[PDB]
Amino acid sequence: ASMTGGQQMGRGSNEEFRPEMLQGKKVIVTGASKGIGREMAYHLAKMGAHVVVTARSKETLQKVVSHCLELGAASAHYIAGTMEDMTFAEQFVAQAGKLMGGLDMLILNHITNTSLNLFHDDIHHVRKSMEVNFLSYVVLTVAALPMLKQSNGSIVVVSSLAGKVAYPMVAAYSASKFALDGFFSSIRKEYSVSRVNVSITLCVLGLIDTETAMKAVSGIVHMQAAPKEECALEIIKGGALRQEEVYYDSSRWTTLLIRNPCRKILEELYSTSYNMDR
Amino acid sequence: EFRPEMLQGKKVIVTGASKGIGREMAYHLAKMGAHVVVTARSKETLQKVVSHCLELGAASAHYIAGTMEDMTFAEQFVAQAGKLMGGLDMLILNHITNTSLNLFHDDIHHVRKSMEVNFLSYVVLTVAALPMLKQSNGSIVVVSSLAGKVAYPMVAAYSASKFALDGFFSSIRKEYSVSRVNVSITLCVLGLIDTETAMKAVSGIVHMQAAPKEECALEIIKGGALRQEEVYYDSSRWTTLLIRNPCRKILEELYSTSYNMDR
Ligand SMILES: NC(=O)c1ccc[n+]([C@@H]2O[C@H](COP(=O)([O-])OP(=O)(O)OC[C@H]3O[C@@H](n4cnc5c(N)ncnc54)[C@H](OP(=O)(O)O)[C@@H]3O)[C@@H](O)[C@H]2O)c1
Ligand SMILES: NC(=O)c1ccc[n+]([C@@H]2O[C@H](COP(=O)([O-])OP(=O)(O)OC[C@H]3O[C@@H](n4cnc5c(N)ncnc54)[C@H](OP(=O)(O)O)[C@@H]3O)[C@@H](O)[C@H]2O)c1
Ligand SMILES: O=C(C[C@]1(c2ccccc2)[C@H]2C[C@H]3C[C@@H]1C[C@@H](C2)[C@@H]3O)N1CC(O)C1
Ligand SMILES: O=C(C[C@]1(c2ccccc2)[C@H]2C[C@H]3C[C@@H]1C[C@@H](C2)[C@@H]3O)N1CC(O)C1
Repeated sequence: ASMTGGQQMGRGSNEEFRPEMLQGKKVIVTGASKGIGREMAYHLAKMGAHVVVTARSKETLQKVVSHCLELGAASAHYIAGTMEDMTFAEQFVAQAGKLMGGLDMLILNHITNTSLNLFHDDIHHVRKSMEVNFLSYVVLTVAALPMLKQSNGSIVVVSSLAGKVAYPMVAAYSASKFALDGFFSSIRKEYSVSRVNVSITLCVLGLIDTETAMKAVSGIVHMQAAPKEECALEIIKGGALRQEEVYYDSSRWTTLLIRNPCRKILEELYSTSYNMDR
Repeated sequence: EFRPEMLQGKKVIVTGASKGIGREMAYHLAKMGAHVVVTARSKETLQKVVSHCLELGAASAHYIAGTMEDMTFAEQFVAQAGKLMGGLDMLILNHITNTSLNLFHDDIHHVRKSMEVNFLSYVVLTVAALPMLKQSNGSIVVVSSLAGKVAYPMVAAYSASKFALDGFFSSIRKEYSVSRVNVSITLCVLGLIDTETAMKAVSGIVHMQAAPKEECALEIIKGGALRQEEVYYDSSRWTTLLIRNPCRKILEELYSTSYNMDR
């Protein structure tokens, strides 16, 4: 280790992913006790990364940590708690960073439990979706930024197609995913002009075969689900490659139409217009 | 094709109507002969708006003062405003929390307040107004921004709240369509407008062509009266050319087929 030195990221490292890119990297994965979160932890362990996983369930998190170590994780730990608690969110990052001796990648993936329903008067679900799905991500980012700045790290935000286009029956959920795009895309512009070398990856996912999603859509929505294992790897790759956005869905139509080149053109036109050095 | 007669005798709520775009909407509405209920925190500024409204031609004009930080006030305001007019035809959601241009560092208080005032209060107001809007086959008009469609630095919290409006209101618009709820939803995407607040906030950060507030206010009302899904208003021809997202509309249409709505 003391007699070793160099870099994994040279020519082509912005285009071609290699699992060696995550070897020895210090990664946090939230909502990692099941679904996409757990699959990402598993891929990270296999690549030789140090991982800290979180979710509310201590028992489920223990099993993820055990399997991570079996897979070849440089180190694997968990810290259990609710992302409804902003104090837990803030303290969780401080512990996790101490546990690894820094932080290279922050993977923000948890959501509050959501079922498909027409919106009528559930303001409690609207507020909780905004607190858990959005506000806790901002709190985690603030807590992690000093460590990510020291490592020229990465923030990976797990979003949805419902965070880019309108879908009925997910109004609160969709509001919170759209809010993530607005917030993280704005700070990405700020980091660029402020020369903060921390990348931000927004992951736009279609239906994924997680137990929660398959149960929730049953008899309501009839869509093709994509495999969770492949989903989880594509999220990691986008993060490691420092891509601004990752798109992952079963439909070839989606991948063909989801990009918004006019938004990118407008942002470039507006990019000069302001005097931000004030 | 819009005609000012479309608003004659209509029962309209305008929030954040003590100044800027909101006050100019109250004026175009009063001119057209509508019944209006204006709101903001400042009692003294609201009184002046109510007086000038009556002079311009309003069927009736009232104000109810209070903060949209208070969800109880938001909910009760709509019921009181509805009682004053004996119903509701149009709900114009326009207020924002005071915001200045700044890089984001650790102001979680501003992030939460922007989400509460700019977004959550609009959802609370919509829930309170929906029974009356259903009776009249009314309209909801949501005032958003270009910063609610594309990324801008120095407005992270504000932008998050405007994006949230698009996500929420575009989703319920799909639900109303399939549920046969005849209440239209208009999302207004505005560029820089020559309001005193914006001209002060941008000073020395931007020298753009400030679109006139009077014309802005009318275009918002027209979009609402015409039941348009989205209204775009900016000084730049390039903005109007690039702001639309036809691919999002195509994707939404393709995904609609996956739903079992007979449940
Ligand atoms: N599955 C899909 O079809 C799909 C599609 C698009 C986007 N996504 C996005 O992908 C992400 C993962 O979704 P998923 O389907 O993998 O979900 P999942 O299997 O239901 O997992 C949710 C995770 O978050 C945790 N969680 C729940 N409530 C929490 C709370 N209050 N505080 C902290 N953690 C909490 C859960 O464990 P605990 O209950 O023990 O805390 C679990 O670890 C979400 O951001 C979702 O929007 C998924
Ligand atoms: N001006 C622009 O360039 C521009 C561009 C794009 C979008 N927009 C959107 O257009 C709308 C109007 O903007 P504007 O420039 O006309 O703003 P403005 O002149 O500053 O007016 C804001 C209004 O909201 C009220 N308000 C503020 N805080 C409130 C609170 N806590 N509770 C209740 N009401 C509150 C204010 O009155 P009190 O202070 O007396 O409460 C005032 O009537 C906003 O939704 C804004 O995002 C404006
Ligand atoms: O975001 C998701 C997945 C979910 C969904 C499922 C159908 C329709 C909208 C949302 C699943 C069901 C609810 C809402 C949301 C998040 C999870 C899983 C939650 O349990 N999609 C699929 C679409 O392509 C974007
Ligand atoms: O949303 C607005 C107007 C505002 C703004 C001003 C420059 C840049 C971003 C935001 C004005 C200054 C702040 C933030 C926000 C809302 C008001 C007026 C607030 O006082 N724009 C103009 C741009 O095209 C989209």
